[PDB]
Amino acid sequence: MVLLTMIARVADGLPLAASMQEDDLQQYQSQAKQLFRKLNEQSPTRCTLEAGAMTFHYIIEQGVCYLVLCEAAFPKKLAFAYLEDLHSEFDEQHGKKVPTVSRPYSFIEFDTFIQKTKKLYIDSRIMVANIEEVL
Amino acid sequence: EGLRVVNLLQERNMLPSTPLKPPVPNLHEDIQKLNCNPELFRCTLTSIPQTQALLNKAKLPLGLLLHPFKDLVQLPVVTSSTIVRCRSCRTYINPFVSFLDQRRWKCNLCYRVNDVPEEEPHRRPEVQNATIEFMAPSEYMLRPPQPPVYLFVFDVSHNAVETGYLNSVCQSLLDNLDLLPGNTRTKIGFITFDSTIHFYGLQESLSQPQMLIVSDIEDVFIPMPENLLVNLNESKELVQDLLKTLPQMFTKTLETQSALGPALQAAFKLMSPTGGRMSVFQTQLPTLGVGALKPREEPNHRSSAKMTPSTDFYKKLALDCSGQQVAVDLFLLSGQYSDLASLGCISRYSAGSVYYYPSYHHQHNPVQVQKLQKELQRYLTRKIGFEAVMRIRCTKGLSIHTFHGNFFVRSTDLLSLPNVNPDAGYAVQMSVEESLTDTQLVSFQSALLYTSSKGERRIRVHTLCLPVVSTLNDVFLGADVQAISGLLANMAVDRSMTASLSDARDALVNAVIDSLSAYRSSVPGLMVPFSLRLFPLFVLALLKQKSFQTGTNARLDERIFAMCQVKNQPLVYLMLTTHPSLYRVDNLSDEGALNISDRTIPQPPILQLSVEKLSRDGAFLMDAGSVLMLWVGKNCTQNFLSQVLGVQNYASIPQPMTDLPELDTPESARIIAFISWLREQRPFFPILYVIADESPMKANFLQNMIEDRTESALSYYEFLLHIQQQVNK
Amino acid sequence: TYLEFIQQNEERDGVRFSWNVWPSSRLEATRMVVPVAALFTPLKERPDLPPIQYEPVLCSRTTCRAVLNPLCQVDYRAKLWACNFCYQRNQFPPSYAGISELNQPAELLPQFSSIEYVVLRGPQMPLIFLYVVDTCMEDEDLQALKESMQMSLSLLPPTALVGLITFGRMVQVHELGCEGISKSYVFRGTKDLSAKQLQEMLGPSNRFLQPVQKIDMNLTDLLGELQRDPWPVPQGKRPLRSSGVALSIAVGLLECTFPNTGARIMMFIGGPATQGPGMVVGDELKTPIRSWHDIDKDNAKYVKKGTKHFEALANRAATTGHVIDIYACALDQTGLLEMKCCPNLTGGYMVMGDSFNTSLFKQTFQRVFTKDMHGQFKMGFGGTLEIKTSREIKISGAIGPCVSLNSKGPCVSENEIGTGGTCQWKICGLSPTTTLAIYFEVVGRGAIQFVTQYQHSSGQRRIRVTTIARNWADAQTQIQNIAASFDQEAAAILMARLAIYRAETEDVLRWLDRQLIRLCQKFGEYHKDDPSSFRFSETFSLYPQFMFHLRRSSFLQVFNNSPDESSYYRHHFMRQDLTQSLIMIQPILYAYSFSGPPEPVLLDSSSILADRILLMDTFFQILIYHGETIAQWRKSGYQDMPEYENFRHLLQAPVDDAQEILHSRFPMPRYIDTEHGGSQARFLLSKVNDVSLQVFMDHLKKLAVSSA
Ligand SMILES: [Zn+2]
Ligand SMILES: [Zn+2]
Repeated sequence: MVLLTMIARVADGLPLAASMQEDDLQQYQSQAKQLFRKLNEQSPTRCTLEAGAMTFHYIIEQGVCYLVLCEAAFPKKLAFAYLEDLHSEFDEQHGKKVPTVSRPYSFIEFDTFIQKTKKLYIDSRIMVANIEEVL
Repeated sequence: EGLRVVNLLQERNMLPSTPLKPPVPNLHEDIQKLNCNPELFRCTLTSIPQTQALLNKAKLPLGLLLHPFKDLVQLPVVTSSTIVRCRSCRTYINPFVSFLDQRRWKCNLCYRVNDVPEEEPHRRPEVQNATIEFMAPSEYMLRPPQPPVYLFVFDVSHNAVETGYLNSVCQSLLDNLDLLPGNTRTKIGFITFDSTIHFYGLQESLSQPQMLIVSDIEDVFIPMPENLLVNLNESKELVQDLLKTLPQMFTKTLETQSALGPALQAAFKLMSPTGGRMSVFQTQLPTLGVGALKPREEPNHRSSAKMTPSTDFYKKLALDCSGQQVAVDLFLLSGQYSDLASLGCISRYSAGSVYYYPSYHHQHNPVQVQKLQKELQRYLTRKIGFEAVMRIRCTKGLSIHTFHGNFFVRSTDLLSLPNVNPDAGYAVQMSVEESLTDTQLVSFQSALLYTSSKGERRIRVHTLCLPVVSTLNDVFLGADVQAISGLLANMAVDRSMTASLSDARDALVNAVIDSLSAYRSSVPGLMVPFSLRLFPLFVLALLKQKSFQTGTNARLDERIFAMCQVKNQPLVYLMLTTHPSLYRVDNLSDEGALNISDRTIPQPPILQLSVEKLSRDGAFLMDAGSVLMLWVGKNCTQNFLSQVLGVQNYASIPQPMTDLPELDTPESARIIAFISWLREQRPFFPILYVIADESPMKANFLQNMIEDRTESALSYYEFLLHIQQQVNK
Repeated sequence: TYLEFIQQNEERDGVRFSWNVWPSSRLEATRMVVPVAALFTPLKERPDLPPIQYEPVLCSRTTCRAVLNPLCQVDYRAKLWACNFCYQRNQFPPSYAGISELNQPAELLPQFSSIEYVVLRGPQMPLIFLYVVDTCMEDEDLQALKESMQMSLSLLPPTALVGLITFGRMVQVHELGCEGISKSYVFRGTKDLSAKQLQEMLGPSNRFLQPVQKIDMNLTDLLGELQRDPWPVPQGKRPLRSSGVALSIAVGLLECTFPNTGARIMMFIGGPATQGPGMVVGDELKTPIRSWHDIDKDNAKYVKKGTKHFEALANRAATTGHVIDIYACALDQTGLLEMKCCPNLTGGYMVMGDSFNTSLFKQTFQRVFTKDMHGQFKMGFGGTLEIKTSREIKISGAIGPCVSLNSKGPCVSENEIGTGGTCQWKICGLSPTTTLAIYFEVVGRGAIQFVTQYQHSSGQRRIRVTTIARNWADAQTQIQNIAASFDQEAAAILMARLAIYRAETEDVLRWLDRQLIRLCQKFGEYHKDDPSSFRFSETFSLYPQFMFHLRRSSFLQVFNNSPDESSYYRHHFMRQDLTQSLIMIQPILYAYSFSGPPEPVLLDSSSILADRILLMDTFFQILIYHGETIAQWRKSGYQDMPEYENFRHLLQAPVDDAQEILHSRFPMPRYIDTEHGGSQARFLLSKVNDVSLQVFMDHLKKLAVSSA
């Protein structure tokens, strides 16, 4: 029922696209940048991470991590279902160009698709671990 | 050139006929060739005093004038995966570094040796260009690159409707809707306000744009979580329909009170989550709600120097907008006193800019209509940077202690620039905290980190190197009279608010007295060095500019806006306004620059600002930077009236003549060529007005004759006589 | 005969008295077990009623001012009439100078004891309908509400003014008629606003209340594309719905624009108010909305302050003269308990359902706008009911949809009952079915005059005058003459309204029991200490059975119902006439079998024959029960066979005998088709049967023959 979305290249943690709306974000995106650095070729394929009252869901495909942040009370099953909608569209449009870029947020214009498919979520109409362990 | 000494009472014709060039610092040939462009970054003293004692003896201010975001012709951009910085002070790698071990470079600012990374290092683009732009890595941003957001806030009170400004503003937005800087992520929004706040929803789902009115003035809020700041590209058609509608929605309104304060609080709440550029259009004194301002009696010519805001509201609000990366640009189109001394704070501390159109009216004032037209064109189409930050570093021993310009200074002298516009000029005062005994060169480097309209984090860097001298004469030999006048103009504005207008004027006069008195005590008449031969002239021009004049008919908002221009315009346009260029344009010659292939562009001699240079037999053009006035003599030639003006006699020239006609005469083909050469040297298109004849109620051309006398200001020769009496006391 | 008397006086005067012969002595007047009271319907329709376009004759005594009526003594020779209330002699008006004996004024004919006048003097004000729409509901329920809204707009007279207020988290006051911009005023649904404030913040017809004849095109496009409240509802939480603030702005808008004229504030809600003043429940789904169980244990801290907010608006609306409807359709409760005062103090409607997207609501809603044979609505506005009585009669008070005007007089009794201390009441909304309960007190014949001034839906200002008279009890046969005039049906309902009024503003059954025993001890025949000897006359024998069903009904035993259902049931009972009220207390039961035509049976489980088809009529639902062998040969699919067509006459006789009244009753009753073993047969088993009527009667007779 609230938001934080990030897409990063798993190899070096290079950000690709993100979506953030406030009206906090300082501490919560900092640990998303910390997890993006800890991911490697050995990381779990799909995982769920709990930060006390909040909750992380991420998937990794084609060396691209699709992380979402959200408080704990949100249905985990549907959170992955939306990251499936993100990974599919990204792989279609710029999946051919993600091992080529080097600048941060090279696909920041993908943000126009992240907020629209998430309003199709925020509205009604796998591993378990704690984040303080992975970091 | 010349180490020569000038007596300003015998010459009296000391101004050259060629444009003033910034003084080349006395540096080695291989070091000056790499120095940054002087119009981007310059110093009042090209020869830096070695000690603070030496700087105090010269009685001249030490400081920098910079134009960091100016439009460039060629800008090298390096996309290096890493960026090289001195590990102790983070100064960027610059041309004025020295490599020692071919693996170690010696930063020119803090004297700590650093190691170059494994990534001929001396002639990489970062050491061959003082002006350079970088691609910032991910750690140089606190959030994803923000989208470009443009929120326009319109006053639509009864007085605002009468001025008819909304028609041009909406028409200008329509014409330049595809030219606003940005990508597909461009956001746009609209707020109108009278006694209440009106939001506008833009949904492709419904036939019309929605109008949501918030009437709770003492507790504003956002009426809708969406469709207020819309993506311009996907709802382009509905934004266009609203712009075509707004000018006709309040034609018969009777709302006379304006709730500007609450409207800005609502506007701030709207773009608070993202940031962007807020364009505020106000036409009268705000009188309803928070930020209400009391009326004030306007001065007259008999009132002595006798400035400050009435409330801190618009300052506190600007500081809130700064923290959310919101810059507020204030367009004041008022016909009566609006207390700009308080409203202007909304732009000063949000790194915006103030635009003023005194007594704007769509029919009665054709000058302001065409000035708003061209100023909106530049405003809406010029490049822009968002959530920007600027820091200025100098070599150890030099300390910045005062900043000038539209921004907010934070801890460790960090300049917050919510927006950075390419027409903003900044100034800095510095002193010698510790003597520069060991060093012969010093450097000044400004770094401008911003988010471009395309969503990529950029760092624009300028580096300036200067020599260090240890005698009084060498400090004078490297003085930049224009940069000194500019820094002095900014200091006087702060003094006028800290103390009064008379104190600011005394400080401007004393700056010439004390400086030349110190020079006289270092060497019968008024003797000045060659670098300061124009110092009394320009300071006299400062004291007759609209910012600091006395026995004038100037009003409060006029003077305040003149000071806003002093604190925000680059130096080059402060000089053109303060001391305009004067040319005879009734007989132009082939002595110019017939080099641009098929264009002459004559080079008439620059005349001094005295009516004694005029003549009733010709027509002369004056370049005041923002406007070009062509005074035509009553007894002008028959050739000039018909071949360049298209008129058979002096009495048939139209009273409001907005431009010269492009007649087919080599005289008209002439005069259109030199005017076209001056205009493309500038950002805001300067309109030209040739309606100034004998008595067309437009004779402000004569007040720019700052060397003549009046019953309220000294002439130039009297000013020199006044100075000499104090240098030899 | 005294039964023909009851029916003929209810049809002519719209009045049903508990006693039609009144006590002539102070001892019997105070020893009156059931009070002398009347079920009075002010605007009861009539087959042969002619509008009388002239000002009503008024007694020329400053205090009296009674209307000329068929009980006055007239002298056609002296052009003089004597008032029957104060005996003041009055000169006939110059307009009556030529009235004759052969041709009398209609006001003096006994057939026109109830008469209506038309006062045409001032410019008529149009009707006003302010829609207050909740947008916190699924699009299926929102679009269905939108559809039935545009239907109501199609029925309104063109001159009628309409406004639209949508709300959810915020509340929007729409200014219709705007071009190219469609503007509205948005307010925080968390702060209550006074009428003076709303007038300042907003700036015959207004910008917000416009003639539907010139803005219905703009409204049908706004209403057509009204969408759900845009604010996201987080998981596990209710929508933020500001129903209390939305109402106070709807009230405040009409208070400062069209006060003292007819107008309906129609609020459509799809859930409880979860924010601002009027809050009913918090916004967390894990804590349920208050139940009667929660109310008793004080586990409901919102209902007390939530009620005070809405009864503040109710008294503000009733003082201004406006009526408030509530159309609540939601799967859960909605807050009728706290909001009931708004349609109760005014004459407003209360409609309840599971969803606006049901045939039940959509037909219930279009029943609001039924017209007569002149094409004009069956609603009246701004009613002022003044009652004048003889020197003996004093008014205790009124139970029903009204508000006291607090006008003191010599006919005002000190013993107040319900809305008392006055002889004038304001009824902001009434239909031909609105029924008040006025309670009297005695301190030849006695006369009472009901004068109802109201605004007709056509804009005419009308005055309905009803003058009745009942014989004083001749003292040589005092208790006997009074006993024969007892109206057991009216008394039971009049006593029911007393019990409900005390319960809804609190033991009630103890008072109901003691009055039943006292009535048995005064008007029953028996020897002491022999319960087998107790008998009631034909005038009283049905009263105990009515009390038996009353003390077990959902009106007094509120558990097993949600607090909103109890308010809904009591709302409709305090307004209905005698016929429908008896149906509420004691449902009517008809039987359908091969052995004879349909016929009424007793409400007892000895009538739930397997062989029969039952037709139960509770006022709120129409049920058709199918017995054991009945459900069996229906499940056999044997109706479709052609040689049993008497078959089809049986299973569709109650269905046909249901549709004719399933369309006349304003709150369309729920329809049921259940059999034995079905889960919906519970409604029949619970209304059927201390323990039972047999056991109840034995205990009543055991106590009626013992100590008084
Ligand atoms: Zn360094
Ligand atoms: Zn009388």
